[PDB]
Amino acid sequence: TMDEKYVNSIWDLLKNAIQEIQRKNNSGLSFEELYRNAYTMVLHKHGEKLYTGLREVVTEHLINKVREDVLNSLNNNFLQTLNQAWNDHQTAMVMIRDILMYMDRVYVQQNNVENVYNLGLIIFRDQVVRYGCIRDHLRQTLLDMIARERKGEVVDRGAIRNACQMLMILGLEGRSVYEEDFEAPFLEMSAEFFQMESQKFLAENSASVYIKKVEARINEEIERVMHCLDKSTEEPIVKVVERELISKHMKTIVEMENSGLVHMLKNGKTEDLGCMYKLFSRVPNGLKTMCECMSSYLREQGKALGLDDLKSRFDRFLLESFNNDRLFKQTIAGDFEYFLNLN
Amino acid sequence: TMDEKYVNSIWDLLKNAIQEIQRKNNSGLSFEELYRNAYTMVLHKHGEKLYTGLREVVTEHLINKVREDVLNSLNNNFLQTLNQAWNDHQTAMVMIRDILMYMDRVYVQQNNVENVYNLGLIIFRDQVVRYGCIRDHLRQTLLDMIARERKGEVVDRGAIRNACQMLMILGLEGRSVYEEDFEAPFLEMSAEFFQMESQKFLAENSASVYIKKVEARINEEIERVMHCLDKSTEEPIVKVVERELISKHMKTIVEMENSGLVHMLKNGKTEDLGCMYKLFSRVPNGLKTMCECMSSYLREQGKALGLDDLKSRFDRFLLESFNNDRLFKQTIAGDFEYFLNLN
Amino acid sequence: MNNSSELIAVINGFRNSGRFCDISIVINDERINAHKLILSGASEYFSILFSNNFIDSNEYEVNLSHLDYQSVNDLIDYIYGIPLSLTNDNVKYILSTADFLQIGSAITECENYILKNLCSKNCIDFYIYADKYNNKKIESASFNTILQNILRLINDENFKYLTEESMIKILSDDMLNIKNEDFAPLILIKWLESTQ
Amino acid sequence: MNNSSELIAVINGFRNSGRFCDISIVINDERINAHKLILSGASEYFSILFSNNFIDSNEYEVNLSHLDYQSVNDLIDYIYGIPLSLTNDNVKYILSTADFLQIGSAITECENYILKNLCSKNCIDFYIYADKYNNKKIESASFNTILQNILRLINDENFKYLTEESMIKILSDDMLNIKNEDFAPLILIKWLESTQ
Repeated sequence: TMDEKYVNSIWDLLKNAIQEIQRKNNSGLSFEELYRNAYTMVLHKHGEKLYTGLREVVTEHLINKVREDVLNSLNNNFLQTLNQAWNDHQTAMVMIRDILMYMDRVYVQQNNVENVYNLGLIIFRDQVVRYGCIRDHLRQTLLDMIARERKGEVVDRGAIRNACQMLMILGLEGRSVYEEDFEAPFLEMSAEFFQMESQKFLAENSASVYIKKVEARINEEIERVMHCLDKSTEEPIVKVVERELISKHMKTIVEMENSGLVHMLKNGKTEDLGCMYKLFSRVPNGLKTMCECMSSYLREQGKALGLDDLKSRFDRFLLESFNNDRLFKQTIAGDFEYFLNLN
Repeated sequence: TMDEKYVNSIWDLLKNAIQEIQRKNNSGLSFEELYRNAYTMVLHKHGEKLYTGLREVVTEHLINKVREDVLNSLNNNFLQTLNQAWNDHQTAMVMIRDILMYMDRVYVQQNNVENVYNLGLIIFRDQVVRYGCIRDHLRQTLLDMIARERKGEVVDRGAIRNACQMLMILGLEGRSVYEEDFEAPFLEMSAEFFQMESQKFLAENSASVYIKKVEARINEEIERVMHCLDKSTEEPIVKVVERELISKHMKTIVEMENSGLVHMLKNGKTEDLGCMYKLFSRVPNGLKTMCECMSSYLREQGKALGLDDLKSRFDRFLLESFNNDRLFKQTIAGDFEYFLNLN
Repeated sequence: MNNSSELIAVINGFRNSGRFCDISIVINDERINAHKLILSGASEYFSILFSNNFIDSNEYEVNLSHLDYQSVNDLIDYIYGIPLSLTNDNVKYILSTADFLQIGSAITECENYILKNLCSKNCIDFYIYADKYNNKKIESASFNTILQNILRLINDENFKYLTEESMIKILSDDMLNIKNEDFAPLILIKWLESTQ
Repeated sequence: MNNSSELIAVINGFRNSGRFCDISIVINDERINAHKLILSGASEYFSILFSNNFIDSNEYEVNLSHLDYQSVNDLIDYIYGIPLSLTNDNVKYILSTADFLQIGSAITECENYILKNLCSKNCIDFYIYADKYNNKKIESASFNTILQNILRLINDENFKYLTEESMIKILSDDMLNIKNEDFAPLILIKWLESTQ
């Protein structure tokens, strides 16, 4: 067959051009001439040879050259070399889509296949970013930088920002790559840090100081997400901070001797008691624990007694510190109905 | 007053610029700077000084320079010098409207006065084109060229075309200048030519040859209008051709001995009789004269006679030559009712 | 179908990208990059500027420091596919710049907004504005709106800014909405008390 | 108000005048002067051409001699403020050129006109066209319109132009509008008589 040798020859012309774009030699390439060869290929029902061929050329470049350049930089400027490889791939794929535009508008549209841009993202994801050693090193580098910053060290936030935005784009208008490769081990590492930091604060600080320190960590983790990561990570990290520091120590915080809720009710620390209400409202069974400890103290004081002095004091705590919550209101009202039952 | 000496000084800057445009030295003029001076002048309610001043500068240029250049070319390339003066004025006024654009959009709009373009047309019309000696020479040059072309000479049609299109634009979206300066003496000169040419053809040609010669002159005068003049002159000239050659000789054409209508009815020249019908239908009382001469011949032939041979012949003339006209039909039918009355 | 709105969106996309940009507008220290053809189509100032008849015709930089930046920027956005977000505070400055640059599309949209939203609290400010920028259309309309709210405006904050010549023009003959035929000297007293 | 339609009319006015024209299209011996920015906005071919990434990016002349002149000229008029005067005879060539230059605004207007005016006398010609230009959208629609008018088209003038492979595809299975279940060999006879 003439065309079996002719179409293989017209492809070699386009194959050489794509390879020239990969070498950044696009400067001396003719768009007009190269577009006609791709235009004639699609019209003569030979788009299969062009599409399958494109995949094989891009795969060749990302395995033999791009993957090796990243693997030979694992110890010196890893994130910088990987980001440069990512930017070079994006610049190449745009100009590859530029010359093969007729295939990107006619062939991929009616045959229902991935476009030049999406095809490039899949090969760069599977052969470079998600490749064994690179995938592990990217995870270990990003997690160490966050762990160092939490200790009080200065890290390249921009390098973390670029690596996270790269993982988001490689998910093909999704967060599947960013979640699996970065978010999941990040929340697992963070939970281990927040639990160890919780144990420190419960032994070297007061209950009032603890609540303010948790709020400081909530606002610190929001800043890290907004400046270094994707803003979709804001809710999952805050929930980890809330679980490890509040939820796992709810009864402990309120039962702190000469510092907890009972101590705050005695001394009448209005603004300080309000801080506990603002933090415990974030977690489930938080305000329930505050009510149970309050009812335990209120019932004992009313038992000891006259009663109009207690109701006036607890109404002041309800409106100012507990923001007139219906759960706290029925707890106070329920305890005063119990004192009338006694006599 | 400071502004009585300040506004007179800011005008001198704009006055010098307008004079530079008139000398074709616009190349080294700054639009940005000149626009601000005109902008500040209109905003500070001093648009009167700018508008009255503009009229005086344009008037100075068209009287002292432009008028004198045309008057010094009356014998050598008059139409070429006048057309160049017209093109130079149009090019200057556009660039004058360009720098004084704020006056042309704000001052003339709310004060309800003529714009820069229309103001220039009025001064060029009154001081150059309609000026005594130039106005007479333009009329004498254009009329001579048409009179020469009618004799069989070759004239510059483009020069006539440019001069006529100039007179049309100077009428300010009207034909008042073109009508008074050119059309009126043109129709007066043409009528004198067509009447003398009519006298020639009536003595050296046949009635049939005359009708075809008038049609040739109608089509010749339409060509002259379409190629050298304004197409609004098509109807007025055709009416002059029709009046001088047909209307003034209606009875003469039909009463021509051994050539007229009577001769055509005898010989049965069907297509030749149809040519007379097509020409006489243009003028009022034309087909009426044809009917009166036909009825005069038809009534005498029916009087001499049998009658079925005359009705068959006249029905053939009615449908083929007279295009089944209702006036000709009632004339034939009316004459045959007269023959039945005789006996 | 009409694809004029689709085409201008791609041109505005090229403008932000920096594609085909052959002109820059400088206002003190701020820079706006645009296309010579686009600015000439809507604004007749740029059309006469880039006409190849002057020294300023063949240039890459245009200095318009005497005009408001936010006004010029929004007017260029109006020339492109972005609609003008008209508000009572900025319309005063957008009309002045549109009048200088002579953009017909923007001068009408601004005038129509001013005439529509000509309230008692606005008319007092729009009259002094039109008296400075020689806008006889708004000058007559703001004058009529002042005359119909005269007794409400004598106590207003902006009453002190009205000139002596403007006060004579208001009281001059008729059309001033005053139920009593003796309010005219009392209006003069309130002006002499506000201006001192 | 939207002044997008007013702006494009002034740009088209500049195009005819020769103002701001920085590009020329050459088709054999004919020349069309336009603006680089305007052509790049509607047609993605010119957008990729004038992208400053190739040797052909910085040029004043573009040679498109392999395309129909009247088709290219009307498509540029469509990019500007002139609506496309679509007719059954020119739509065949306007779609082909619009597909090459990849103008979305014109490819839709042409396809919609073809699908709307797909008559029995037209479908026979539009199938062979879509089979050459790989347009599966019109190829399926013209095939369905041929199958529903099969017995009317066997006597038609354009029936001889239908290929052997196309005849097999038509008779292949079902959907062919034939009341009698024995018309299929008679259709084959009429094709062998028309093509000889």
